[PDB]
Amino acid sequence: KTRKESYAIYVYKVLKQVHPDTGISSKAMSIMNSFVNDVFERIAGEASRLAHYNKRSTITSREIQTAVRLLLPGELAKHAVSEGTKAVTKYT
Amino acid sequence: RAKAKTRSSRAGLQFPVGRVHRLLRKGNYAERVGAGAPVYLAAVLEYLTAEILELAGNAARDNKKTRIIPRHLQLAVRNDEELNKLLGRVTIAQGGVLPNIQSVLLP
Amino acid sequence: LQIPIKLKSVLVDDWEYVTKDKKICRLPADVTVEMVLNKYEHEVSQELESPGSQSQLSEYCAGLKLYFDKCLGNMLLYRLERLQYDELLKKSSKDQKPLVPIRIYGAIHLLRLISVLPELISSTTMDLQSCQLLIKQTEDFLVWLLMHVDEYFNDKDPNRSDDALYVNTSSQYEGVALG
Amino acid sequence: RRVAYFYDADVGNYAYGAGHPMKPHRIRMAHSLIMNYGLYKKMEIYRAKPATKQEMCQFHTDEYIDFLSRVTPDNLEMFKRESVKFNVGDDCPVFDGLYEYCSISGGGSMEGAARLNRGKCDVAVNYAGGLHHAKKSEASGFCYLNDIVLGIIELLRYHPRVLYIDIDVHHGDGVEEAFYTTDRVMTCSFHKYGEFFPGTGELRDIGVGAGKNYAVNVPLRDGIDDATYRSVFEPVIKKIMEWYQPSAVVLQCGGDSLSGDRLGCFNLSMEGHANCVNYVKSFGIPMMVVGGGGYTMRNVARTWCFETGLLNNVVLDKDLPYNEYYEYYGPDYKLSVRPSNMFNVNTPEYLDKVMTNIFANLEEEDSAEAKDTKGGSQYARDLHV
Amino acid sequence: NEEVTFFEKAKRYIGNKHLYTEFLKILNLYSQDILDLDDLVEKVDFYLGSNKELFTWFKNFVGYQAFGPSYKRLPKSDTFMPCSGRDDMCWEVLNDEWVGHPVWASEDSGFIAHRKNQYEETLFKIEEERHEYDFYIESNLRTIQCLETIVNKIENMTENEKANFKLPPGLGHTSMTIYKKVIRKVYDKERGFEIIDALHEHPAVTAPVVLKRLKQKDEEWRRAQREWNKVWRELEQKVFFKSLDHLGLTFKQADKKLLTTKQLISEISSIKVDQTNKKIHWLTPKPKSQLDFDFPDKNIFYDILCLADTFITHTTAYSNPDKERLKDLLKYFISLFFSISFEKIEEIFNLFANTNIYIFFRHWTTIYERLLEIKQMNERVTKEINTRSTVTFAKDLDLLSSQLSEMGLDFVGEDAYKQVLRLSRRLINGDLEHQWFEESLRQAYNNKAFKLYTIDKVTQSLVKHAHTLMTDAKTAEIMALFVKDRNASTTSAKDQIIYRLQVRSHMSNTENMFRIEFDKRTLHVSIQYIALDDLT
Amino acid sequence: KKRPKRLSSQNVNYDLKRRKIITSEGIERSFKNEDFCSACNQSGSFLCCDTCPKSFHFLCLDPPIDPNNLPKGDWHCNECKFKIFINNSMATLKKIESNFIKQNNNVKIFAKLLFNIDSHNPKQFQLPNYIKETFPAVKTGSRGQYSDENDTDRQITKLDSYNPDTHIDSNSGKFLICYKCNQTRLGSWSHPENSRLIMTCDYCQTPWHLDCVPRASFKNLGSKWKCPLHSPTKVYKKINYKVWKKQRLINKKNQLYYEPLQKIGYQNNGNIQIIPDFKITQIDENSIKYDFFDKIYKSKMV
Amino acid sequence: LRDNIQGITKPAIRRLARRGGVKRISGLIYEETRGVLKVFLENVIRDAVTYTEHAKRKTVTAMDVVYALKRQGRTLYGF
Repeated sequence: KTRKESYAIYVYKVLKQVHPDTGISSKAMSIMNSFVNDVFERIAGEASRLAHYNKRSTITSREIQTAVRLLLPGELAKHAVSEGTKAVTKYT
Repeated sequence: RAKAKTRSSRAGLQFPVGRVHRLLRKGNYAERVGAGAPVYLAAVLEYLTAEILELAGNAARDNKKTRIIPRHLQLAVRNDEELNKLLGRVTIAQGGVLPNIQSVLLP
Repeated sequence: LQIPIKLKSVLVDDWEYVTKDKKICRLPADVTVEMVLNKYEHEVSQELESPGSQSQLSEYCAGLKLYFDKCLGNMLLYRLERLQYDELLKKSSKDQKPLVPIRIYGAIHLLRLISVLPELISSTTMDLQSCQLLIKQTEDFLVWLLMHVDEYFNDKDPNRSDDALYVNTSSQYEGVALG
Repeated sequence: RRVAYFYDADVGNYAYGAGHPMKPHRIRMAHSLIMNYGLYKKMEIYRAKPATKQEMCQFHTDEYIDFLSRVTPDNLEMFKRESVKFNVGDDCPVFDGLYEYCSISGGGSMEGAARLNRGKCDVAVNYAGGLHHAKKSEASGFCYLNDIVLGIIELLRYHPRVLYIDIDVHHGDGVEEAFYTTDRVMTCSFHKYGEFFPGTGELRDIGVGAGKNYAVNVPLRDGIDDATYRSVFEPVIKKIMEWYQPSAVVLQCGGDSLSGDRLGCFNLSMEGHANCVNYVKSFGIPMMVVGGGGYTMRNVARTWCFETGLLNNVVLDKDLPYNEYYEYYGPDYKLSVRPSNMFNVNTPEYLDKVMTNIFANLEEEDSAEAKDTKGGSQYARDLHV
Repeated sequence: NEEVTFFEKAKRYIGNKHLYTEFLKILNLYSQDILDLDDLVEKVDFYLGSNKELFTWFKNFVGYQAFGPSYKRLPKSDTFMPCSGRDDMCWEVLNDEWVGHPVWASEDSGFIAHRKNQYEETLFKIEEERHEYDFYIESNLRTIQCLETIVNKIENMTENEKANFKLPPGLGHTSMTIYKKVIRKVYDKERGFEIIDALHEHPAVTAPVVLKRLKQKDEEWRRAQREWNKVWRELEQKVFFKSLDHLGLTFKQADKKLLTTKQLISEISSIKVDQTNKKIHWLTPKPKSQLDFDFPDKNIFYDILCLADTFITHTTAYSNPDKERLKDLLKYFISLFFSISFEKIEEIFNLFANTNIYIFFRHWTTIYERLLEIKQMNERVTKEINTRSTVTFAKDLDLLSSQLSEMGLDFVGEDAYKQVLRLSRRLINGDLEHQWFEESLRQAYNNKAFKLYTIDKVTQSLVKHAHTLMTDAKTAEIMALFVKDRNASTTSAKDQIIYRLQVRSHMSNTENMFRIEFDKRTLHVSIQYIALDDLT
Repeated sequence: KKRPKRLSSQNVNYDLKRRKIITSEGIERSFKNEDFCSACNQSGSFLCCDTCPKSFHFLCLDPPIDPNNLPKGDWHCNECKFKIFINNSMATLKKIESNFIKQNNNVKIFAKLLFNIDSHNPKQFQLPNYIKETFPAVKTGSRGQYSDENDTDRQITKLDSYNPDTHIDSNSGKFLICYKCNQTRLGSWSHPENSRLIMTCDYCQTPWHLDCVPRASFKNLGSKWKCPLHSPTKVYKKINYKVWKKQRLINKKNQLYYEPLQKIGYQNNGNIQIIPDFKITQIDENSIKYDFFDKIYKSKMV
Repeated sequence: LRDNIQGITKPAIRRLARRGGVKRISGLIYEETRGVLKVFLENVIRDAVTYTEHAKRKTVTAMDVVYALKRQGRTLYGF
């Protein structure tokens, strides 16, 4: 009935970009949606407390970069922020 | 106006910048939200999604499965050391645990 | 350091020649450290005061020569670029003559040397008061290089004339270099 | 006309590498399709000469030959410096017999060039060579020694002008790069411009200096049939034979251009490959023919047998004679295979543009080596089993 | 004559803003006096090459009325690379200055090998297996004859020369690598050097045992090569023609996605907007359009129906009267569209309609042109199936006895068209397997007829495009309107406009209207995707 | 056919493998029953050290030694040999380079800048952070080359299938129109030979056909293809010469600068921008008409 | 400065275990304790470095350490 926000088509086109011949079942796709929502909530909370620490009312890409360096350990964060870097390099 | 073009295509991204911006604004995380923050968040989420789905496909390739099932996602999450460290307090439904046997148990 | 935008463009073009176009500068370089250090020796004495910074500029040039002699194989000289450093010793090991890079290397290597000095001064206990005039002298070098961009640094190509201080690298030197 | 074949007994007794695409099996079994049919009535067989160190060295450097004449797989560790700078690393595997195979191939090439130079034989065909992807000091495109350029400088003693036609194998460039500033040598290649391992060149390469407008290059796309190959081969060859006053042809047959190969997809059958030499044999200019590659030895042996039958100005029958390698080919047992189902991508508007701008831009050690031992003992007459 | 209107004319011609900035940059680059005549003419030929009137208008002011990215020059310092045996004219014709590299054209991108699927992969694997085994056995027999040559010459007369027969390496031949190679092949990693050293320094003693360790190995290799060739030929009997197919193997997945209506409407709209532009203010768009279809013969209008009924009697999804009503309506379009009353089944008139009948007619001409292509090579195939037969040298181990297509699937003894139609009908009835049909079609032909690999699929779509042709209200209504207006004689610009305005105002604007112009002159049919001059 | 064990050569060797049974029985009687380079960022011939796990290439060494003869002692590192040679040595209990300054003759501007290069590892030129961030268009590559017009792991088309793609736009669906020819020429499914290949641009999305410009390959797997409608990297003139090697893109603190000059008779060696040394002024269309009027007035003297 | 993992004293580890109620201490306990202390310290120091580099600061305050401990769920009072 009412419209519901979901990450269906975006995760599916990412999957088709990285694996053109591999699908996903409903349960695993719900797991991936909840994973995306939980990582979104964690990064948003980390950026919110970072902005509240510095008396900053503005959350920019630097807050997201700091949150990804904080929560995600190892080199897995680094490539991620590198992706974010070229994202900014494609946006500007 | 002009031709409507999404911010994901301008930034070379598949995840929605506008939806992430909407959830950031309505999620009361901050009073003001920058323009590059949804782009950076969408890029990070897209990279994590692509890495996890690629690991799941690699774990399901030798299992003769062309579809991602929760067991494949659990295997991909717990097999990677950094994914295990990041998702340390994360429970995956219908995934079980890794099939590892200790050396003392084997005769 | 206040590197000029034209000089930054020259350095980025040098990187793109070394990496993408994959070419190697001439071993018998037309320009070297003599026509800049001797230019400083006979040039700054005609518009500035005779005492003061003349002797300090001369000892700065001597220190630059001594640094360039022992820094060529350490802080400079890309992976492709080091190949010409090898056989120069092989000629030197049979001709009974020591090799120096003072007379044989161009001003682009001086640019490289004055661009890698900020990332090594912080390693040791660098005295700021004794070196403030050294950053002043380097910024004098940048503004002087900003003055002279036409008769010293050429933008030509070796495809039609061999006077561009940069020649191409064949697959022989690619094979013996990028191994 | 008079034609001659050059063949050595131990010319297919090598091993290029285990599982590597290009093989030395192609040549020797091709000779098994020569005597078994009965083609030896016009075959002047000359054995390949075991060339020495400095005899062939007029093109490649001294250190290159000194490397390949003193390298074995047993002592590859102490020669690892020259293995990575001579392009004999992972691109070209190291096997025993490199120097001897290169020497006999160069001797056969020099013998064919000298026999063309005297004029005793009208056509000098030789499939023992065919290695031309290499350069002056490197070994690229799975080829170690350039076996055409020494033929060029051998016919340059008598013939002032030569015509080099390169049928597509692996986008050859050694003959083009060896003579670019000289108007005495004319080079051309019908090929595929793609992401190949040795692939260099461009359509805009027309020549510089005195060799300007004499180094043309005709690029094609991935997949061309026989009719379009004829339509692109006829006008440029007719124009260059009109405007050069030719004297010799050093055309090289394409081994990797047949239907079915490990790398490269080109749709030429026996008729399409045969028309390239038919058009240049209609002129009557004397010619020396260089062999080719071929990732499948059966198809390249079949087209080499068809080519050898065609140089006798006869049409060989559509059946293969029995031999010791009779079971190599397909179940059809026909010389003329069917073309593969490659989509015709070459639109003739681009071909017409290429014709148009091509018309626009075009308007020591007993040298001259013709000494080798006589053959005749390499009898390929077995019995049916 | 003036030049002030050329700039706004070019601005209207280019259209895009950023391309206009790029053209402005190029023209300024010319204006600042460094660009020669060749650069400006070769850039105008790409910027303004679509029109020649404005080009020649530009040429009256200024104009005429080396190497590519590779092959870069090397200096004259590394040429002194001392090559022994260089003649007087060797330096004249050979230059080391201009060299080319594959990495120069690749521009730091690596090298990618064009590999095929697993069929060609295993074909190349067994091909190199054949190469290695054949090279091994031929080197073995060459060493048999070589070692048998050098025993009778020293075994015949005396024995003092047997003990002292010191020889240079080469064994008295021009060969210099083969015998040590096969000693390394047939012996251990460390043994072969001292076996070949003994051989070299002391023959006529180790020669009989090195022949003994090479004769029975040769005969075992020959027997295993014979059985390997047997299983190899059994492999080629299936994989010889499968390796020659690269688009027919993917034609099963392709025909499921390029047979939809969206691809066809995009296809026709491509030439529709190709005809739409560059035809305003200087020309009148003709009512006749491109993408015409030619019908040379009329026997192809019936034989496909011999499959079609064979489909719907085989299909159990449809009900009882659905088959007969489908046959009735299809005979109706046979009767009125082609103006043919009745013919034996073989074993300017314009119409306005919509998308579903359009794509049905598109697959109709697709199957028609497939069969036209089939009958185009029918004469040459019926010529050289007769020359195609087993040879007299293949009766040793009963070759061509793998039961692939010998059950009557071959084209021998009958016409190729009738036999392939019977084979497709056997596919329809389920008596014949799909892969057996694929192997039979790739064996009986020269792999040129790749379109017929999914024929049952497309005729399924055909009956679907008939089953929905008389299902919904709108298409049935326009079909009844066309039948009521069909008198087999229609005059242009007399009563077609009334029918056009009657059928345009009934459907909505979402479904576009297309038209078919058919005339009896060589059965010419033209299809136009008309979108304008219909609502006015 | 499905059993390759007995059907192959199982008694002697294998399909291609060499079983031990040739070495076991050989009828012999003549024996009468008894790492990674951090300063290279590449892969190749590595050489390690006995004191540190780091490794360097054989070519990047400060003593040029040929690779066919390795140095003895497993090549103790530069750091260890120079800490046992000059750094940790006699006259302890003080900073080592303090006495360096008293050992210098006629040099005073380099107080401690000559002792560090004496006892540091070999290192190729790596770009400084401020220089590489000075030009945002200049970025590092896979192993660290220059990458501007070029172009995850962290430890195909043969028939008419791709030509239907890249014709309908993914965003709007409007047909991209070629420049030199006014027809996009998608072709027919009934006749595949009417289908024509079209290209796209990675910079301004300019459509281009394969027939208008000579192309045969796809430059999309390591190098971005540039359409022949932009400003070239370098020009070539023939009448010692000037090639106009662009001017590069400066972006830090908007250092490109934006001010209108008179824009005519200025001679700024190119370096223009369009709005409806290192000095760039804006260009509008009016100055374009002005300086073309000047150019065709001065070109035709008669 | 380059080798300072020996700065953690072995009787200091003994005192830390005595605060934890440990009666008997083996000789291999000290090295593992130094290793786990080193990895925990470098994790918290990396988090504090990221916290103080988001704020364009070159000195790490106590609030950065408190927030870094709160990020890992080990919040410490008093600062």
